[PDB]
Amino acid sequence: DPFYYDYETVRNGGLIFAALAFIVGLIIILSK
Amino acid sequence: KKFIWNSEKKEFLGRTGGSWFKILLFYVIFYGCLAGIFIGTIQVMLLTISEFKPTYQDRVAPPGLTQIPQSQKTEISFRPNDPQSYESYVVSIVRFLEKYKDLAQKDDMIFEDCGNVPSELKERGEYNNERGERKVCRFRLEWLGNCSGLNDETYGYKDGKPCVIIKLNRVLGFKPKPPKNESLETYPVMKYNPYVLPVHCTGKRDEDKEKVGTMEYFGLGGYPGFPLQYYPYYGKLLQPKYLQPLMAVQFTNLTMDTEIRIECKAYGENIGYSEKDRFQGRFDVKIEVKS
Amino acid sequence: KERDMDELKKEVSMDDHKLSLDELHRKYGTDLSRGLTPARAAEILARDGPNALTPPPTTPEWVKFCRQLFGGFSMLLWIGAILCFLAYGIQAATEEEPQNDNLYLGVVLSAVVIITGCFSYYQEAKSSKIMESFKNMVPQQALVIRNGEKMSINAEEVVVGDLVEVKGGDRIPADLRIISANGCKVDNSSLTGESEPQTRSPDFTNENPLETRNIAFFSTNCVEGTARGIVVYTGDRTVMGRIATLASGLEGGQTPIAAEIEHFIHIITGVAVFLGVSFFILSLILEYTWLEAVIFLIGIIVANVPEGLLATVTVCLTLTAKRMARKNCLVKNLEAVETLGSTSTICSDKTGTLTQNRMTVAHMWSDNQIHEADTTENQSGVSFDKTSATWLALSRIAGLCNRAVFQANQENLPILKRAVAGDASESALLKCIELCCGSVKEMRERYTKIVEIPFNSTNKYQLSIHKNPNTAEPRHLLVMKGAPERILDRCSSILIHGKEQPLDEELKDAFQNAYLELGGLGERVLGFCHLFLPDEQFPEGFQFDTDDVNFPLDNLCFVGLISMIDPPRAAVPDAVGKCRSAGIKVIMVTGDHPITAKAIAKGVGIISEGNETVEDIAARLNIPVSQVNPRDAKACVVHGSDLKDMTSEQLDDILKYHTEIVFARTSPQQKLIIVEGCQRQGAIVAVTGDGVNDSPASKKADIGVAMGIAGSDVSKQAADMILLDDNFASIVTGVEEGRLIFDNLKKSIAYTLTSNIPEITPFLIFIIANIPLPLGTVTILCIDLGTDMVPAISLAYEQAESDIMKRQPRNPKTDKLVNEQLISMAYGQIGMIQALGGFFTYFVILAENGFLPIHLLGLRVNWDDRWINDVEDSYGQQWTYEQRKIVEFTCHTPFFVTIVVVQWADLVICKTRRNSVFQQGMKNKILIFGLFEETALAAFLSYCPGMGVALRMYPLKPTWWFCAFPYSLLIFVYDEVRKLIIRRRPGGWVEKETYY
Ligand SMILES: C[C@@H]1O[C@@H](O[C@H]2C[C@@H](O)[C@]3(CO)[C@H]4[C@H](O)C[C@]5(C)[C@@H](C6=CC(=O)OC6)CC[C@]5(O)[C@@H]4CC[C@]3(O)C2)[C@H](O)[C@H](OC(=O)c2c3ccccc3cc3ccccc23)[C@H]1O
Ligand SMILES: *[C@@H]1O[C@H](CO)[C@@H](O[C@@H]2O[C@H](CO)[C@@H](O)[C@H](O)[C@H]2NC(C)=O)[C@H](O)[C@H]1NC(C)=O
Ligand SMILES: *[C@@H]1O[C@H](CO)[C@@H](O[C@@H]2O[C@H](CO)[C@@H](O)[C@H](O)[C@H]2NC(C)=O)[C@H](O)[C@H]1NC(C)=O
Ligand SMILES: CC(C)CCC[C@@H](C)[C@H]1CC[C@H]2[C@@H]3CC=C4C[C@@H](O)CC[C@]4(C)[C@H]3CC[C@]12C
Ligand SMILES: CC(C)CCC[C@@H](C)[C@H]1CC[C@H]2[C@@H]3CC=C4C[C@@H](O)CC[C@]4(C)[C@H]3CC[C@]12C
Ligand SMILES: CC(C)CCC[C@@H](C)[C@H]1CC[C@H]2[C@@H]3CC=C4C[C@@H](O)CC[C@]4(C)[C@H]3CC[C@]12C
Ligand SMILES: *[C@@H]1O[C@H](CO)[C@@H](O)[C@H](O)[C@H]1NC(C)=O
Ligand SMILES: [Mg+2]
Ligand SMILES: [Mg+2]
Ligand code: NA
Repeated sequence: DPFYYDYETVRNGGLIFAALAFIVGLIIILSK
Repeated sequence: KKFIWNSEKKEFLGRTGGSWFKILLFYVIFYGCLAGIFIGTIQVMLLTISEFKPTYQDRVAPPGLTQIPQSQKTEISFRPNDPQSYESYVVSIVRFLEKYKDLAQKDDMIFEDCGNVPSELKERGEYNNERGERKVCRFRLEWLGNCSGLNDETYGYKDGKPCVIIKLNRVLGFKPKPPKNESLETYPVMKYNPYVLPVHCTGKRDEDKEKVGTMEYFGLGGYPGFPLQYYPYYGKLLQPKYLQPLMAVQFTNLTMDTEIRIECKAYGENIGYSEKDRFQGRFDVKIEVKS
Repeated sequence: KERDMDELKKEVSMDDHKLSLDELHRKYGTDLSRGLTPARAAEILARDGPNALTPPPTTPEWVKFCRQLFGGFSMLLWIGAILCFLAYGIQAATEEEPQNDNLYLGVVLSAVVIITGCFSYYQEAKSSKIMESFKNMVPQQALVIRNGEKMSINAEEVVVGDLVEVKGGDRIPADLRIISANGCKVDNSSLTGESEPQTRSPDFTNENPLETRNIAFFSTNCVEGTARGIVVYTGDRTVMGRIATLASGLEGGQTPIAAEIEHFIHIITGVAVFLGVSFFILSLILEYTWLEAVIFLIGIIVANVPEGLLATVTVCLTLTAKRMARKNCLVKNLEAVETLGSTSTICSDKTGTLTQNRMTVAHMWSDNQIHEADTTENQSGVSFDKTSATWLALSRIAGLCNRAVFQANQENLPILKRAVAGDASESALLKCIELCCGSVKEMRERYTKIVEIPFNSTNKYQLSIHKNPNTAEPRHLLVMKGAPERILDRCSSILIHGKEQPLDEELKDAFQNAYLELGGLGERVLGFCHLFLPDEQFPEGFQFDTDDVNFPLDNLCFVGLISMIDPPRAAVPDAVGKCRSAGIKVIMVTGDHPITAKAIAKGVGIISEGNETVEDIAARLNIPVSQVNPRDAKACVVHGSDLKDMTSEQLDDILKYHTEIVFARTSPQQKLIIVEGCQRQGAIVAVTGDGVNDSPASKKADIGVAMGIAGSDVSKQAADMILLDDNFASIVTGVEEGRLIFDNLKKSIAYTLTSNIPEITPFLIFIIANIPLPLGTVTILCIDLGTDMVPAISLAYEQAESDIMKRQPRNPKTDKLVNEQLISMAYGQIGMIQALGGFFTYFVILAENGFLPIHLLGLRVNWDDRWINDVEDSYGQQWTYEQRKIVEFTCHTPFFVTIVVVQWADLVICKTRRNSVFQQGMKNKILIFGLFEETALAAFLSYCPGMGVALRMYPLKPTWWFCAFPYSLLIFVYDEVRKLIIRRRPGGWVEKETYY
């Protein structure tokens, strides 16, 4: 039915994006 | 010392005249471009959606269950004697049913006589515009017995024992699916399980369920629900002057001068519920016929 | 009535020093050789107060914490919190089921002020904490003669009118009136700024108590000799006591950064209340009642307050202050970190600040040639030629014939900073020989001294004879030093490259011009000579008892002159040049003698070489000084004696027509008058000093700079910045950072002020167009205090776009921190684009879910209704209350995301004010992390489980993330072409209208 949206997959992708962008930024401010 | 208003060397409100014109001309050109850009993008946005279907329909998954007396707090408090006490109710009922009169549904080019018995769904092709303006099945006020409009008794439904009809939230392409014959304890209901969406009212606790004595339902042919012959909806553009099914509920044996809570829960497979939205699927009302 | 008390302290002191010994003992009632009975001492001790200044006014910690909770920015946030609770009380008592939005906002504003107060207070408290670790007040007992006996008592137990004796090294307890001296020299450097040790004689010499020699002063140190004296002034009534009490009771003023913050709030609230009022009237003109319109007025005014700009500005200031503390340049006040950059006139001190305040061997004479010795504080300069025989002879004359030796612990300390016992001149000579000629220990004991002759009261000469350890000649080595006029009369032979020559005037006059060269340079010169005593007329057994003529006074062999002076610190001249390069007027203010002050001025850069004083022109033309026009003289020396007879207009003209000024022989009170004269012009003033005379000058100055070790405690407390390393170049670092953080604050402020337009426009058109609310309150909190915090903090890390030490100091009446150009950019152009992008994402969300944008007009009437659960969209669908509210909140979340997306471009363009991003470059790692964290946080707030429940922020369909991209790219391209026309066209349109 068109009255359903896979919100769990989009939500999961958004949380993975939020985790990766933050750990990448931490690597950015840790130039070693 | 605050006369920076003007000077003999030209300044108004802070700057000169030639400066006011330069800044104003810039702001007019700047904001003009901003307006043209917002309009162009909003136009592309208009080109990404169609006219016969909303691009997303998941936010209206469980249809609602509304009523005719749109009370300020879903409460029906009036006096069985004072005609002005229940004027706010009757006014909204008459205006709601003003489009269901036999004179309103008179054109045969846009109306179709469904039938005196609830039947299967009526699918009028696809949702495109290849076909003309679809037909809308008629629904006369006579179907709601003892709660009809201005036919023989403009009773106002309030001389004791009020009437409260329920309506299913009109959703495009929504196909109601009543529960299976394997009904999981659904409160005395007729055996017309296949071609009508059941709706059953009740109290809310051990107190409300006792105060509410007897309830009488009215619908198409005498069934407490919505007939499947009126679905699905094909949008306002393709089906203007569409009449969704109606179903009345009368509370005969009520305890006067007592506010009691009623929950009219619509049952079905395609009918969801929500603990946060008391209107999705179910419906609440606080009736109090204080004499 | 404290006004009169401060006025009687701005006046230079008076005295009764000019009195006969009998009149003094009669006025005070004191025995000249026995002092007084201990009874009288205790009777006065318990009569007027112990000999010690009243402690400073203690500042409780709750007072300064309450101070940090106030100010100007925190006050605007306070009035905002008040308006928030006012709106919540109104909404509560007048309507049904009131919302907690306004309450949430009021508690947020209160939390903002509390947090800013806690960290700003922790920083200022940390500065004062590390400052208390520098008070190493060691008690010093004075030698007092009472009842005819010598006793050493605490300095506080000393009273008025009692005999006091001081020894070379001891500190002058109170203000004494010398009665008997024995070649006594005191050190008036910390008080009157007199560099060389001024001697103290019992005879009255000058009408000024400071210049005369019959007065010893509080906090001064008796360098050499011993003396006696009657205590005239005690406790706070002393000279340095009146100076310190004046310092504490002076006004601090209003810093430049603070005045900029105040004018900033003036514009913030100006447009805030203009919007709130014009929209209050607009809402009443539409339909909304006074009850609703009042809430609209409060909402629009409160919404226009940068809630997070307080923490960002605080962190900005703290970051630059961190860099200051890294270079040992501690600031006591936080905003004091900015004042150095805005300065345009630096009033400096000579002794201890411009100079090292220490006698050092400046130049030497040998082979009729001047040899400049290294006089740097850390020995990092040119070394003279030390391979000639003239040097090998002169160095022994100095290392042997000198009453100077190192002390006990003088081992691990360097050759210069170590303590030397004896005369200051002999100390400079001992250090120079110990530094450029190996060691003086084994060099002094190598020549066993037989008979010596110390310095004489008349014809001051110091001679001594020593045995000769050379393996070729057993003749006795006689050496003598003294003033060149005393040695020229007792010399006939002259040393050159190892051999001798007669006193021919061809080279003797060449010696005279060298003497006047080193002397006219403000230095003190001495002459050194030696002679080989014939072992045939004075054998190795003969003893030359110091009675008769055993040594030939004349016919000696002159080797060379040795001058000496207090040299300036290492990076002092270069730093002065850098300040002049930045357009800062350098004005010397010292109480030292003008003959030395002018030389140090020319030596450091205050007086440019070539510029002439009003007296120099009269000397070059051999005409009276009253003839030359002062307009033909760029520089000028102003004596303190003449300064006493000056008016306000005269001092104004001195500063207006003379570009290089040097105030000499000026009292501390006159120093304060000079600082005030500089402030009358309207320019930012910075006073750099060390002694107590710099306390009333460092206090009244817009910013005071004290030396961390070579400075006095009073001027160190009355100052606003401390140099813990005494590296005067830190002043240059300060003036650079003060301009740097100023421009960066401009960038960060324009950033926080840009997001205000898309934060308020949703509510504005919500009132006008009657559309559903596009942006929520908690989402606004997630933008102002959530995401944007890291980008705004990173904007402090931006570097210089051009050379800031090249541009002139900012005009305070012209270059405002937030001028009308920044408002035209943030509120006018960039914020406008961001608001349109937010509305675009808004209409996209509603049109895709069934509510066409044209249909959204007049919809909020029934949309906000909590019971109309059949709200028709554009397709005829019926929406319940919670369903459409879910759409509205999941419409607030992407509006917030849209804000972050447009803030990407706004941050990149705000990073550069004039340069292009291609030129400057994304080298700011804190900014890169700012964008990564900003985006990751914005995504987390939307997709974390339970956010549509707690913060009412629902997850977003991925296409929403791209609804804001074109607006961001547009912002970036527009600002880039802006900075490009600013570069190519520096004339006026793009520069005077948008460049902020
Ligand atoms: C025009 C009003 O619109 C609505 O409310 C607006 C205004 C305000 O009430 C808001 C919160 O409370 C305001 C807030 O003030 C300002 C904000 C914090 C401001 C910001 C400042 C800032 O710094 O960042 C953002 C921008 C907007 C804001 O974020 C909020 C947003 C939510 C609001 O709710 C919006 C209501 O529909 C109101 O009606 C009723 O409330 C209402 C009745 C009122 C009177 C008598 C009987 C009633 C019976 C009702 C029965 C059932 C339901 C409602 C009843 C209308 O009068
Ligand atoms: C509608 O109302 C009428 C009254 O106007 C009801 O008619 C009564 O019905 C009962 C049986 O239930 C009879 O005993 C009465 O004699 C009837 N009275 C009249 C005046 O006709 C009728 O039952 C109601 N309809 C429904 C479905 O409840
Ligand atoms: C309608 O409700 C009334 C109650 O209001 C019912 O009648 C009551 O029955 C109880 C016993 O159970 C008696 O004690 C009361 O005196 C009765 N009251 C009246 C007014 O009769 C009645 O049975 C209900 N009728 C229907 C058809 O449900
Ligand atoms: C201009 C360029 C360099 C910015 C680079 C960052 C862009 C490409 C990133 C920033 C935020 C990102 C979005 C973050 C969140 C979501 C939800 C997720 O479940 C699907 C991906 C999606 C839809 C991403 C698409 C790509 C995106 C827009
Ligand atoms: C309507 C809008 C999108 C127009 C977009 C035009 C932009 C994207 C174009 C116009 C001119 C282009 C620039 C031309 C010059 C430079 C300098 C070079 O060393 C790097 C490329 C760089 C930085 C280009 C980047 C892209 C650029 C800025
Ligand atoms: C000359 C060139 C650079 C002009 C570029 C115009 C482009 C960037 C504009 C024109 C129409 C715009 C689109 C209009 C419709 C949609 C669908 C929506 O769900 C997300 C936004 C999105 C995807 C917009 C993104 C930006 C867009 C593609
Ligand atoms: C449901 O079951 C009942 C008997 O249990 C039967 O009479 C009725 O016809 C059934 N209906 C359907 C639709 O199967
Ligand atoms: Mg000094
Ligand atoms: Mg804000
Ligand atoms: Na100050």
